[PDB]
Amino acid sequence: VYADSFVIRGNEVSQIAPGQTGNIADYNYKLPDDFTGCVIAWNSNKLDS
Amino acid sequence: LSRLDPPEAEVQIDRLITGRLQSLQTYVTQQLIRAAEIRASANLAATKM
Repeated sequence: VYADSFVIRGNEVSQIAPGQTGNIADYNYKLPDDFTGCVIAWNSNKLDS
Repeated sequence: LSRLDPPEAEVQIDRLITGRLQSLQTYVTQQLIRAAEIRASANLAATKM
């Protein structure tokens, strides 16, 4: 198991998937096209807002 | 490989490879049938000679 973590917008989580393109997908964090695993996200306004 | 992104081009590449292999398998089968026919004709021609 390797586990990664980070903070992003709500709609921006759409970019977290294999082979995607975008600001996060291209210039901050990119998943390999053959990535296997799970992507997990949740609201964090109570903390990060 | 230029319009679509790596992991959504794969099912497309997979389908293209399947279609191009199914068109070659039948070609090889027809070639084998025609080669068997030519071999029978050549055996008959050699017997006649």
